[PDB]
Amino acid sequence: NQYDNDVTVWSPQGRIHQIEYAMEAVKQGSATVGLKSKTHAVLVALKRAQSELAAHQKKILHVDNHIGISIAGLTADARLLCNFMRQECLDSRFVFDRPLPVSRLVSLIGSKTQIPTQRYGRRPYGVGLLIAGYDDMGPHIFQTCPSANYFDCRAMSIGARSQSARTYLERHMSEFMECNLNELVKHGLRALRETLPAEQDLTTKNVSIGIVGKDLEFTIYDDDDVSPFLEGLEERPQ
Amino acid sequence: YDRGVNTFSPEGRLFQVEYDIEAIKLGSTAIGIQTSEGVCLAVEKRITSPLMEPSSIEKIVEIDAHIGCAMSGLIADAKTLIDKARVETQNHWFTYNETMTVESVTQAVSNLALQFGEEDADPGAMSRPFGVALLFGGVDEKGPQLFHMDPSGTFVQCDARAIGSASEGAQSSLQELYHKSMTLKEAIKSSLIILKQVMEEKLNATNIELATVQPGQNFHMFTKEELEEVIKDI
Amino acid sequence: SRRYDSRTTIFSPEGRLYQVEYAMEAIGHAGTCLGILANDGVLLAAERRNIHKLLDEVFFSEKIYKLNEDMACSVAGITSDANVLTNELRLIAQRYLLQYQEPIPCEQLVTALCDIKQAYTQFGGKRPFGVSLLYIGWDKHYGFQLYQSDPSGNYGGWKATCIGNNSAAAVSMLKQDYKEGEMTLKSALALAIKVLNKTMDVSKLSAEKVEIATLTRENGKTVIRVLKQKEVEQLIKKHEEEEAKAEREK
Amino acid sequence: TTTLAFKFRHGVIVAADSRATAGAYIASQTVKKVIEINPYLLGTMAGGAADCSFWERLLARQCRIYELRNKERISVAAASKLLANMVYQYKGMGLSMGTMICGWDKRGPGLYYVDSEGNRISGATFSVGSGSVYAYGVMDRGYSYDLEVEQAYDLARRAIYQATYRDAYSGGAVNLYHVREDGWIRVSSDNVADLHEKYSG
Amino acid sequence: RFSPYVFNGGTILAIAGEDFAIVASDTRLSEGFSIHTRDSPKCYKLTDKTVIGCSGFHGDCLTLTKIIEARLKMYKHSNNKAMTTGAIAAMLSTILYSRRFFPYYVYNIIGGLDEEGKGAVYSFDPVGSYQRDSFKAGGSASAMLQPLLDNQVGFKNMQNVEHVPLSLDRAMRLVKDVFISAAERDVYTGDALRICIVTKEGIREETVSLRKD
Amino acid sequence: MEYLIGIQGPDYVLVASDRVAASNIVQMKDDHDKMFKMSEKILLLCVGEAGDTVQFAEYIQKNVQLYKMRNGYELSPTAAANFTRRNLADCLRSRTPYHVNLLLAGYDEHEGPALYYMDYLAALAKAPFAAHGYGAFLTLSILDRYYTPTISRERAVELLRKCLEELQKRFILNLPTFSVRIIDKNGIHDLDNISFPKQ
Amino acid sequence: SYDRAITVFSPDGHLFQVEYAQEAVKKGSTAVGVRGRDIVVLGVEKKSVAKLQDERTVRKICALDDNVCMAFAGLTADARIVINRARVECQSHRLTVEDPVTVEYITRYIASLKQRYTQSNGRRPFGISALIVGFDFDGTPRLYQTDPSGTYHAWKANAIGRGAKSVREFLEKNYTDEAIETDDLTIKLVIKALLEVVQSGGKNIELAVMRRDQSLKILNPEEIEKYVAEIEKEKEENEKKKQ
Amino acid sequence: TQNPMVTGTSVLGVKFEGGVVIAADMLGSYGSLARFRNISRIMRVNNSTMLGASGDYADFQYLKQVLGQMVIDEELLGDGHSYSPRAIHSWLTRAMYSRRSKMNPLWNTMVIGGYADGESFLGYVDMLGVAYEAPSLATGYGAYLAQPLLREVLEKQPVLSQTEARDLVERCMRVLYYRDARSYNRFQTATVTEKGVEIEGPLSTETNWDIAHMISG
Amino acid sequence: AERGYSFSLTTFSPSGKLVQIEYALAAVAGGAPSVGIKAANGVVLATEKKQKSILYDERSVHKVEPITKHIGLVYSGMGPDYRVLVHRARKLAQQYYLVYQEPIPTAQLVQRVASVMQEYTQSGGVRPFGVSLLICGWNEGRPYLFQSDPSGAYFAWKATAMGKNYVNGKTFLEKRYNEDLELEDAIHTAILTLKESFEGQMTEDNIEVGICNEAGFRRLTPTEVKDYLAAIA
Ligand SMILES: [Mg+2]
Ligand SMILES: [Mg+2]
Ligand SMILES: [Mg+2]
Ligand SMILES: [Mg+2]
Ligand SMILES: [Mg+2]
Ligand SMILES: [Mg+2]
Ligand SMILES: [Mg+2]
Repeated sequence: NQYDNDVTVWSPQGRIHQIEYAMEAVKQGSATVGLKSKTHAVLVALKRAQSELAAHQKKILHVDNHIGISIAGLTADARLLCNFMRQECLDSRFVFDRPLPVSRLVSLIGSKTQIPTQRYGRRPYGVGLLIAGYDDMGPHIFQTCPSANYFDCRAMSIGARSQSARTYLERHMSEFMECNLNELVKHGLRALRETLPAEQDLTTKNVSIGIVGKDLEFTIYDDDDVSPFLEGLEERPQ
Repeated sequence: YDRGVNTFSPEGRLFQVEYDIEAIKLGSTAIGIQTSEGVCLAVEKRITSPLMEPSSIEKIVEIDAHIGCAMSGLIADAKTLIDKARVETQNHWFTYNETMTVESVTQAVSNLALQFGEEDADPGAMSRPFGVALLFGGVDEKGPQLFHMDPSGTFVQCDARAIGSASEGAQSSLQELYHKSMTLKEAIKSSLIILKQVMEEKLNATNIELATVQPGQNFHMFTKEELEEVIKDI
Repeated sequence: SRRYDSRTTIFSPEGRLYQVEYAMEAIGHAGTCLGILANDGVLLAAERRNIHKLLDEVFFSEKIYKLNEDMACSVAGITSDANVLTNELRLIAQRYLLQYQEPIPCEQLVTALCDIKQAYTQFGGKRPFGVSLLYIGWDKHYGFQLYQSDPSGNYGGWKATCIGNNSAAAVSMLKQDYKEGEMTLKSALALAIKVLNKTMDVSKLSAEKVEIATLTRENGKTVIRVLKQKEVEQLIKKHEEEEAKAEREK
Repeated sequence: TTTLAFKFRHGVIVAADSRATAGAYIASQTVKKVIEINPYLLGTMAGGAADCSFWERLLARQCRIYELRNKERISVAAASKLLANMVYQYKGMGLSMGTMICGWDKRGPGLYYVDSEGNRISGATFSVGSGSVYAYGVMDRGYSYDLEVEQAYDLARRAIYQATYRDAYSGGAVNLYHVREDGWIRVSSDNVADLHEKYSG
Repeated sequence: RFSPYVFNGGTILAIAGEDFAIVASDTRLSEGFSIHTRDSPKCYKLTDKTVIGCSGFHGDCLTLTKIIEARLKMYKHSNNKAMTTGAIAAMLSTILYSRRFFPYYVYNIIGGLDEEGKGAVYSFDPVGSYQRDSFKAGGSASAMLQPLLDNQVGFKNMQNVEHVPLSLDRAMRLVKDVFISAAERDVYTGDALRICIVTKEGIREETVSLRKD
Repeated sequence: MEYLIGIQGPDYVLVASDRVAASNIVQMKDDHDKMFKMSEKILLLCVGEAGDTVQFAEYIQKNVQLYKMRNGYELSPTAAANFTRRNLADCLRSRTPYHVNLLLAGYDEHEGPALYYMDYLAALAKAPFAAHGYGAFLTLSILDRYYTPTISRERAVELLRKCLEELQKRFILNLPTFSVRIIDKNGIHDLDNISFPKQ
Repeated sequence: SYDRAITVFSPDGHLFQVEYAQEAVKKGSTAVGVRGRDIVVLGVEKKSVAKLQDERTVRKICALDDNVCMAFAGLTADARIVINRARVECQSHRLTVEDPVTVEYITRYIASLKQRYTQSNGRRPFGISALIVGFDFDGTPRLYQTDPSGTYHAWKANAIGRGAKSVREFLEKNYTDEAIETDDLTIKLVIKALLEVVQSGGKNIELAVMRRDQSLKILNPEEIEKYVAEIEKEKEENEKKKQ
Repeated sequence: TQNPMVTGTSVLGVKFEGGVVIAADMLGSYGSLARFRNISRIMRVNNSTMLGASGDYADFQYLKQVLGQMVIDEELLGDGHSYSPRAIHSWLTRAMYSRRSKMNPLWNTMVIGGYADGESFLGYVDMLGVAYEAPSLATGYGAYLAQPLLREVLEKQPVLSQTEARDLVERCMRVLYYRDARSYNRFQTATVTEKGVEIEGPLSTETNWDIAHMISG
Repeated sequence: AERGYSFSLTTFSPSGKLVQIEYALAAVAGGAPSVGIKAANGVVLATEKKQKSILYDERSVHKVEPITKHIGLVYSGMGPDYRVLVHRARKLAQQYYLVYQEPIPTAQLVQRVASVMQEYTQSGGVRPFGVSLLICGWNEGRPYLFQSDPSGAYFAWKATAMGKNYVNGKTFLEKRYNEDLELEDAIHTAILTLKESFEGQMTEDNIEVGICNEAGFRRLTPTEVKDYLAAIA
């Protein structure tokens, strides 16, 4: 275990266990999904409740008018990163009076989260992120991991049993780009459902949706607000 | 085995934060319930001696007229978080001239979440998490509200919640008794009924703290008498 | 980094600071040193360790230090470590003199240096100083006083005490042969050569194997002096040339 | 501006005009110069408007924290002392503050005068503002620690009025507060126009 | 040497009625004896029920405005709601006070609706001293506009008059009059007059014309 | 304007100050006290600028008290004067200089009565009698005239009485009442205020 | 600067460096305290009267302000630091505020200091518990205690240090409205409690008390043997005359 | 800068259908000395925005340095994003204001010319941070001699063509030469259109001195 | 980017010993031998400079270094550590002179440098100096000879040796010479005590010597060296 406790220690295999371990934090978090048409970026996520008397965890957060995110992993780290993301955006508007290009914001998360992975005593951020935004280059869905690495996606999903969702998304990609909103959201809700135990599915209590697009500023939907999307579902493969 | 305080386990969880969640299980038990007519908080002081002033033991405190908070775990640690909260509510009032919601307050406290570390840190920096669990009960523009927060920095709202050693049991009972339509009167009774169960000692009016906050009345810490009145119906 | 840090300022399961205790050990191996309190004076006597036929020794003493004008002290332990704690002692004295324009109260100069050693054991990750000191002096509050300090940042005032080698055999001895309330600088110097002759693997305790210094009042100004070679032996012979006379009574 | 406060048998009286100027221009006559610090402490406004409001508001913040930390209301001396301390740091930088901190301690009625100059003193009566000298006049000729409540009200209210008369920078409406052991009460608030058609009407 | 300030003129006025708030300002931006632009209104929308007007040194009004905007966004992310007209006013006060020893040479007037739905107006001095009013004007024409409002909207100096509430209609014309009269005497006022009306329905704008001289 | 006077006797020290807190053209306080209790046998008479007096005085005060709690015994009036002098002189060339003039009257159960005078510049001098303020100009000559190294406290209170009457005569500042106090082997004893029958 | 984290949580949720500090307190000279109504008392046990020593220079009893004082048990050096820090805070609470220091306030301050030192890099906790005494000026007389954890409570009476558990078991069986209902008997229960574990000699004790308005008073070994006889024989008027 | 040294006089800017034009003489004055007669006081900030500066030439070179790096930086990303005219104008206002607030101003008054999205951009920026948009801009003496002409024209025909505009600029650059004692009849003209930013070499204007012969009469 | 170790690398063992210091001395006891003699009328320093590996240019570097116009040094142990202390002593020597205007008293220079050496036995991240020095000086008539080792402790010697066979080199002098020895006399008994271990052909480039009389300190040239070598001069 001499190579497991410090991110400054490379293993004889050219790996950094601390980083890998942090990645594990993402997998634990409940699954979330992201996908975009050619005019909308959509975030979908499954919320968990500690006990039955507690509310479901937030999974989608508003960054700026053209950006929102879904989280998986340490909540405290999500808030740190979210606030960094929010700050960076406020600065852009202040100085340039224009929204921060989503890809540029992603590069900043990349640089910011890389630093601690290389310094003694520091730890990787323990959170993954799906980023949905819309700039003058259209809709975007990015992914960021505890390792300062990030990805530009057509669609994606992280979290527990997100492997199913990924699989479902990989099958209907070609469809996405031309989908109209409600259809795009359905594909999302549908993919999320893939990550669940057959004996249960999407409730207006455990689903959260985030939408941003040429026609709409990032908006979140959580309870009754989720119904309109849940209606017109699909059998749900038995 | 000696590692940094910010090390992850192969499971993707910070050892320290996990080890303090553990510390909470050694604290006294406290219960909070949320009713449309108000919120109440109850905790067993867990007196360890006759020679100890039962009053010099406050596990329930006022954050602000519209917000009360109950704690459990390493109480010495909670001192700090409690103050940051009171100070926060006042900075908000100073700046915006309006009261702070119960959610924002809880959140403010939660940001000191994983604010611990060694290298690359200031001198007056925490070296470990706080071994505390908290329950913020109060009333604001959104009606009465109860929030729970543990050392991971995570916090959420609850209709009813229990923290401390008897937490598991207590919460089971709370699930059996809660009604989305019950009352602050019913609520307080349940709290004591359940608290009475889980306590290892016989429920005295001098070994428990009870307080409420309702849409009208500002935070109130039940008196030794007002306890007699409710305990009367064991 | 975490791997090489020995944690010199941490608690042990017992609830003790091991680095302090190990410093003590080093002390209980250093040149014996003690001081007794009289009513007309106070003294210090130490086991001159720099004993060797090649040293040129050009100092007033080897283990006797002048701090205040009303104070002096002696050490047991790491000499370099000692030169550091004394230098700081002199500075604390003067800072007080500057600020108040009056000699610093004896005990106060001690609590001062103690707060510093105490610190080296609570924070910093540094090793404590390997030194224990004997303080003797006079101040318009308690006149003559004798003090002792440990590398733990601990201290106490003693009517009589010892530090260093066999700093146990020396205590008990004085602990019974000490005139609690009836001591003269002479009856003091008495136990001095008597106890040093004992706890000191030396036969006929030579004049060199020892260093003596006494502090006394004298028409105002305090006086601090270290006995000259001869002046020493007077008490050397006096001890023995009275001891054989003590067995003619048994 | 004209403010004043005096304490008698029934507590402490606090009155003030409501005029704010910018040079000779009357910028407002609806200024609340009696700052409702806490329901148990009152402060006045003289000198710089923002300077008094800001710091005393800060004081309100500090008093509230104090109460939450000691389950006791802060003493008048303590409060006024906080304000004095906060302000002394900036002595020489231009803050302009003339205020009277009033309340009821575990020592009885309390009244302190605090400056941006560094002053901080307890006293029976105090007048602050450009029109103060005038108010002193009528107030001094009429002040008795034994005045009856309704008598004290007339005096204070009169003093401020007389000042609004001579001092060009004092006027508007006349505000009056009464500090009682439980809390303070907002006695009256009368225009000067009215008060005139009474003192002589 | 070098002054970090300039006077750009322009006045700002606001009135609060039972269920509406009005915020008006000329649109001229000048410096010296010149005109930078004839189209520069000092009214800006902060929320759906809160409008602010800033006059004085344009450099500061611009910076101040952008600071307020950002801080509202922060408040929203932080408390999940928009800032009430009253909290915005409380905040603006502290923002102005942070520059107590290097003031924002600015006279701001906030016009909007309080949580109770009624109209509200808050006036500030450059360092944050403020209060709420029925109506108030700041800026160059400041002393020109006020007097007429004390009389017309406050029924001051008038014996036996009908204290009828400020009908939004009567208000809108009072605003246009004082600004038209001011445009006659204050070289700084002129060009145009933009009004922003805040009601339960939202914020509506109207631009009346003024002397270009 | 503030006045301070102190007369040292053979076994005590008598000191007095006015009780007016002036501001502009009015007396804002009728009963103001210029003296500060440092020890049981020490007083610090302080006058000067609006905030500097209290702030500094109390600072030297609490620091003398702290000395008591830390060592058990109090500081000798002679040691306190050099203390206060050290601080004032150390702040002189700082960012926070204190503009205060003062008198330090104390009794040492070994050295006897002592009266110290101090410049806002922090110049320290011991003296049999001394004064501060404009009053000093009109009264120091009197003391030189009637002071004897043996004057008894009955005499002293009379010599003071003279200086005080002089101010009611020549000085143009109101100054109606004067706090008075004595210090001997038995501590700090008050005294009735020397007052003058003016409305 | 040294930033290592000295006090950290363990697998089951323990803070060993604190528990160890608490151990050092245990290895300290017992110390008891009782809260009366006119005079609160405190006595320091195992005073190891080495005689060659010097009473004054080692009394585990100290005054912080003119209305408060304290006793401690544990690492001697640490206590000093904490003592003189509370002393300072006492005078500074008078410069910021004008009123004096409260009973609780100062205790809370000390607890906060200790708690902090269990959560700051580079530092070790303070190895001492404290029995703080004082009457709440313009109110009742209070008694408080603090341990390294930083936690604090008000006690009717209590003991800390060597065998404090015993003396505690004892105290719990001797405290009553009647028991020590007068200053004469108040200072008694402590005397008994101390002795109820205190080595033989009496020259091992160093009691003292403070009056509900008067300064502090460190009893003389004389008034000691007296109150140590008024009960030395009183421990016979019911143990040697009814046994 | 506390004391401007080598400076450039007025700067003009007017917008037309599908573009904006800016003019600035090539003079760097040092007090009353026409010291540097051939320096460009115009800059191309990326393809859709250009800038003209009045004031301390050294500071202008500085801004030109920082702005150039900024454009380069952005181009490296080739992320399909790039500063617009309003953006550059916004940044400059923040910059000028920031420096003014540190009591160490960049002694320039600038005209930002741009074209993006079929719309014309023209912005003003002080050393104090006063900034605004308008159809015509004139700094220095140009604000007293040129702006009255420019407005005159626009109050009777809001829309000019690249040619009608260039005609006005030339007329103004002439009036400036006749009345501003620190001008030089040797300027440049920068134009921005969907095609980009173009800067025109050393130009001059026909000047008429026939009134000189009216001494006596 | 570098941080720094703030914990001390020297710490008491249970035996009460300061391990690193002992080990430092071990580096000393293993270094080229050095001898110092206080001739009650001056002092001499000499050491084994046996480099000259036929390619080594004996000149380019010295072991007997001048601190001030009247002070001098030699060591036994790690050469690089020495060099550091030489620069610090010379520096300490100037900081004294600027303030007092009087050359620094040899005892004082020793105390100051000893303090430094002591510093490196407690400060964090560092190891003690692996060296021992012999300082010689003529301050106020009387000649002085001192030695300070890794611990930062110093002593004044009438004469001594350090390095290899320092045990034998001492005992040898413990008798093979005594006080009252004049100048050139102490120099001979010094180069001799050196040879009492100097394995090889001890020439004028195998050694280096300096002397400190009450008229300044200096290093002797290969000439004056080649001379004394011939068992006289
Ligand atoms: Mg505008
Ligand atoms: Mg002095
Ligand atoms: Mg100072
Ligand atoms: Mg002792
Ligand atoms: Mg106890
Ligand atoms: Mg300048
Ligand atoms: Mg060598």
